Amino acid sequence: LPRRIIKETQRLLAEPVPGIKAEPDESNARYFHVVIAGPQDSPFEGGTFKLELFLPEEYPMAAPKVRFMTKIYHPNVDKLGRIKLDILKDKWSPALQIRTVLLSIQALLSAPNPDDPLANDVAEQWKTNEAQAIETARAWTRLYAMN
Amino acid sequence: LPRRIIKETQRLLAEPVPGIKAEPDESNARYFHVVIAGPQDSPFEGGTFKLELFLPEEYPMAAPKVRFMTKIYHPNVDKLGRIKLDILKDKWSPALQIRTVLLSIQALLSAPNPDDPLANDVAEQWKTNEAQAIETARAWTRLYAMN
Amino acid sequence: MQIFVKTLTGKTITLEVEPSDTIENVKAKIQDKEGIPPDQQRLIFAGKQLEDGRTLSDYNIQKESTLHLVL
Amino acid sequence: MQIFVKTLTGKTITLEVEPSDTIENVKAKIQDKEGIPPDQQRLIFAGKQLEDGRTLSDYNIQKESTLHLVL
Amino acid sequence: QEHWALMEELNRSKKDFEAIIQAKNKELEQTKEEKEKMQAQKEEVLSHMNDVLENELQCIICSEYFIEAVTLNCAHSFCSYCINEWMKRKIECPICRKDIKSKTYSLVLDNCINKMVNNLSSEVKERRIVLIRERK
Amino acid sequence: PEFQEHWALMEELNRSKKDFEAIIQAKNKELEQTKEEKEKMQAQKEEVLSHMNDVLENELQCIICSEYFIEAVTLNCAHSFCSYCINEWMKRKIECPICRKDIKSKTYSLVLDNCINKMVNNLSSEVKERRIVLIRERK
Ligand SMILES: [Zn+2]
Ligand SMILES: [Zn+2]
Ligand SMILES: [Zn+2]
Ligand SMILES: [Zn+2]
Repeated sequence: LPRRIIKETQRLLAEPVPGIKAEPDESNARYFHVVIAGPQDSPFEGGTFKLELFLPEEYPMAAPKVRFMTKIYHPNVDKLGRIKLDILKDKWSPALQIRTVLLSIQALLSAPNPDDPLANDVAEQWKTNEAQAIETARAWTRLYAMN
Repeated sequence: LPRRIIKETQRLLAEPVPGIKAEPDESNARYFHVVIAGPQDSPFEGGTFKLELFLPEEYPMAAPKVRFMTKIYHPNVDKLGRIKLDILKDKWSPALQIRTVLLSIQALLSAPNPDDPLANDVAEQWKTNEAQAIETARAWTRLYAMN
Repeated sequence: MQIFVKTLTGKTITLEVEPSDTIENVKAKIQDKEGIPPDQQRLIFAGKQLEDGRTLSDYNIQKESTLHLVL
Repeated sequence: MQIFVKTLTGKTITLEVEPSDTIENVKAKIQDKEGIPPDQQRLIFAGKQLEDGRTLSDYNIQKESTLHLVL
Repeated sequence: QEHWALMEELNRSKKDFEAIIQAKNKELEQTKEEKEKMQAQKEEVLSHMNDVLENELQCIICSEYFIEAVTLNCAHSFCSYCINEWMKRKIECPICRKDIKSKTYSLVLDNCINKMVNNLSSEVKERRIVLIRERK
Repeated sequence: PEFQEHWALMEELNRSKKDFEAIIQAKNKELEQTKEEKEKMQAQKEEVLSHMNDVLENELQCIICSEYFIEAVTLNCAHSFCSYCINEWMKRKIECPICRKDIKSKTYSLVLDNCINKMVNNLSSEVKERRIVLIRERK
């Protein structure tokens, strides 16, 4: 691997992000299995969410690929776990690094963006009935993210 | 003094140019008394030539001032010791430094430029009767530069 | 008083600040050190962003708190 | 063999050279270290400039001779 | 009586020898302390050296010490290779995202890196040579 | 009988003295080894000191002012200068002081400034304070 990938990979093992676990796949050195703790004071609090992260060939020129593997009720995460986050597409630059992405994803959980153009349909519920959406987020956390 | 002047002044004392002595004046820290040995295989060989060097206020934006104090027969040194050297006027840049000037002056002795536009009158003799001019240069070295 | 800012590259810088200083003011000091304009800085403390009109006192940021910088 | 070049600032660099190397060749190696193009370099040894087509052998420059660089 | 006197003299000599041994031990302890201080001084030096190495003269894109350092109009620097690859996709600084208006090679950065790296291990020097060749 | 007893005791004392002398010799050898180790350590650190004091002086100094670069600017020709120095130069000449190529661009360099601050930080407080004074003076 390029020095940077080696650098980040071992920084993850040595200096773990708070509330986030990130372990290398047993077969693919560019493939990581991530667990994000639901952020404090969020409707996801108490839950644990699986994510997978892949570093493409052209990384860091190309953005890392990230997807939720745990079902979650969130305006910026779709039914297949795909994440709507502009630093994963639009605002990606080689200086950002992996843990920036992971913290940003965690922050997305902490502060959802229902007003996003390419947002779910969950977004609409989040806009018009935020209280109900937050309870449903908590409901889905109970259902899918407690084991 | 500016750091650069301090830097060069002490470089002159610590790292002397071959065939060139350069000592600070006892009253003026920007004033230097220089002795240049006549270059090997030149008609000035064996002679020693006094020069004075002054670093103006605006140095290094402005060029150093240099003049011979020993009478010398040379196309690019006039009767008052003024030196015709383009890096002392035209091609002066703050990167050149003092010892570059001094070595260039020494090199001027080693290889005269009779074909210079603003050259003496000695130049004319140097152009038409180079052999005689070189003997006269040696004559003046005997007369003025051996003590 | 001093606070720490963890910059984009994960390095730490020290800022000289007062409790009365606004977030904009702190971002101005970050621009001077990192060259990132205030409108591109998002500062995070205790998992939440810090809004421009508010002060350090308002967010209970104190002596040697660490602020985190993202885009 | 190695030779020394005293650069514009009075610092010394070391060049890896051969007696057969031309002056142009030596100037190319100086450009790589100092970033001064060959046509702006005037190299001086024993009080005289070194002309571009000539070699180090032609100027009796040897092991650990020092060349002086001016503009 | 003479034998007893001789024995007493021998005992005194033994005591003197013991005192000398104690003094030697004290000197050895002092030497050890000095050695420890020297090690600490060298350790601090090593720390100062790993300072510029690891966070500093590194390109943010590749995390290697800059190879042919270039400086953009926005005052940020990158390897020539890394920024040239980046600019095949975006004409903006990877760090500050300002539009790139100029790209300038930096001799001072390159010479400083080359001179410092020349003092490090064979492993470090060789990696750099390989990376330059690969990029080439 | 107390005769041979006293003589025997004396012999034992002599043997003890010899053993003590041997121990002292061993201690001296150990001390010599320690001294050699200290010398080796000094050599290891001495080289670092030499590198440090040919590090921060020969490559980070502006040719115009002979100070470590203050607000480093890099020109199109790849040479660097203090911002203050090169601006004063450029009021008079538009050729690089070092290579004399016509100046076509300037850029500031955060990396050079940050590197220099880190290096200077390891120098004497005289050098550090001088740099502070120039920075404010040129400000
Ligand atoms: Zn790079
Ligand atoms: Zn930038
Ligand atoms: Zn300067
Ligand atoms: Zn230049």
